[PDB]
Amino acid sequence: ICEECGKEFMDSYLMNHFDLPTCDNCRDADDKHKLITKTEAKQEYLLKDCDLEKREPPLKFIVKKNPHHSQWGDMKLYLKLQIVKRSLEVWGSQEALEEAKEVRQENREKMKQKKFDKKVKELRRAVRSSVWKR
Amino acid sequence: CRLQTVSFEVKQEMIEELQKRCIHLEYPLLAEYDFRNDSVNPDINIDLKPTAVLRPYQEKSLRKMFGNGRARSGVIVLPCGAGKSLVGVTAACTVRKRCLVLGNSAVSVEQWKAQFKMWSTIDDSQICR
DNA sequence: GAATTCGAGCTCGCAACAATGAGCACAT
DNA sequence: ACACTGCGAGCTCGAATTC
Ligand SMILES: [Zn+2]
Repeated sequence: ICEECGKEFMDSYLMNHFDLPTCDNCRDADDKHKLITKTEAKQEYLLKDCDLEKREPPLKFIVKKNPHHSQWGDMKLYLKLQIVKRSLEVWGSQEALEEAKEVRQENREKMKQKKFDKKVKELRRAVRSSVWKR
Repeated sequence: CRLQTVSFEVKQEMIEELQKRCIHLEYPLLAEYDFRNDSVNPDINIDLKPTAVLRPYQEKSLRKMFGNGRARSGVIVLPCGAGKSLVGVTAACTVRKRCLVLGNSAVSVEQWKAQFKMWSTIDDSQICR
């Protein structure tokens, strides 16, 4: 049972890892999807942990070896069409996503400059307190 | 605040102003829960264990709350080192409906769980925080 | 009526995560 | 084809007295 080509098949690379009825003949390696890791689904499409495992339907992942560790731990992989379908479900339209990213991408450079004034107001407080008194 | 036995449905959002005006014209509002027979709520298995013996000043405060076999919304002022929390668990053990405990701090909700496990015989799947 | 001081809570981002040892019970 | 549990940041209140 499929939906893209409608063929009857027992199992494929999909529908046992992501629950998607898609045959393994074409498989669309760079056509319909890619394999996006977990850390790219948090900083690009801006989803918290309450979006990948609590919003119905909860989507699952694939564990694999870490590329630059080889003895340490995991590397989770998600299906790319399942992420951008979830980002449209959590954040209204697609033209609300990047517009929310502009006010977020300025908050780190706001932290970059507000770190540099508390470093001024504290180091100048140590020398102004010695001259104000008498 | 709108929308023998004459009744009219009042609005939930301004139940505070209705209690202000009902005292303002000397026909006050009572909150006597008649909990022995309501037939809507699923009475849970909260039961006071026979280890929490309550002192005679706590037995006098609960006697004024559950007066005629019907619970009453009031304020009980006991000292903190005194049994201020055991009267709370015993009042939840007597109405035996869905309690809801509120505290001021996140440390205070870590204690009410530790008092409901000491004197009330509840599983860990029902004392949620 | 609009500030303060010091406290509280809830959201949420930030940065970087680890995993080292040794033996007798049950079938024809 | 990276990344778990902890933790100070804003934000908004509170009590009581201030400016
Ligand atoms: Zn297909």
